[PDB]
Amino acid sequence: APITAYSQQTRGLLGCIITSLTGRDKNQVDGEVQVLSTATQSFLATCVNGVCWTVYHGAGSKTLAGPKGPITQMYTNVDQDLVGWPAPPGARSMTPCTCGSSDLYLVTRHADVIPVRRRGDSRGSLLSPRPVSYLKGSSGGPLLCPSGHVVGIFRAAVCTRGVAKAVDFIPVESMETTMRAS
Amino acid sequence: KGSVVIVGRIILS
Ligand SMILES: C=C[C@@H]1C[C@]1(NC(=O)[C@@H]1C[C@@H](Oc2cc(-c3csc(NC(=O)C(C)C)n3)nc3cc(OC)ccc23)CN1C(=O)[C@@H](NC(=O)OC1CCCC1)C(C)(C)C)C(=O)O
Ligand code: NA
Repeated sequence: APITAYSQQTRGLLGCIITSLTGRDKNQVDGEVQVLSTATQSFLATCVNGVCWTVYHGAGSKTLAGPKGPITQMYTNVDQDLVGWPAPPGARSMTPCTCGSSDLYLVTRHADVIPVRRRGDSRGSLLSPRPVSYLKGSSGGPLLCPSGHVVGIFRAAVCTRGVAKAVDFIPVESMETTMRAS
Repeated sequence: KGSVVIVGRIILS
């Protein structure tokens, strides 16, 4: 894989409960991908054209804790499992992929970069099988073309007896379809 | 009622 990644934590379990309740986060923001938490689960958000995109089944209808207080969702599509908030200052906006390269790369919450073979518009095969538990918490994470552009975000895993052989994702196209119906 | 919180980030190269 050409692409690499590392993570940096910003908050602990306590300051997260606090920030959750005040909706106000002073921490400086960086990175293409944000690691997000509610009370009951963790997941990922990918910034693309100034919107922080993630899944509904992680974020629900919630606000994002921000510097000027809670940020209201700018896009909400329950049935796509997609939501987006305006990207906080300093998040690194990613660029959409359109060249349609066949081999993709999933970035997990562990900052691992996993080879995927595109099988269709919103489906991708894992060249190498992984535990479901290993992917759990990476919904919202980006699938990248080899150039580092974003093709989609991770939505669900195709799996059997706790082993995942494929990923279902929201193609960067659907993020247009929600924006138009705004 | 609780807002979602950024607890970390991932840097890409
Ligand atoms: C293991 C990792 C995987 C990435 C991951 N995702 C997840 O955990 C996702 C979330 C949920 O899937 C969906 C939820 C909602 C959804 C909408 S609203 C809602 N919840 C609520 O309203 C509650 C508040 C009540 N859920 N909408 C979807 C829409 C889809 O459209 C094509 C596909 C999957 C969806 C189950 N799942 C799966 O990955 C599950 N797989 C699964 O459902 O099979 C998928 C369906 C499409 C391809 C194969 C699994 C691994 C638990 C058996 C994660 O980390 O969260
Ligand atoms: Na890494």
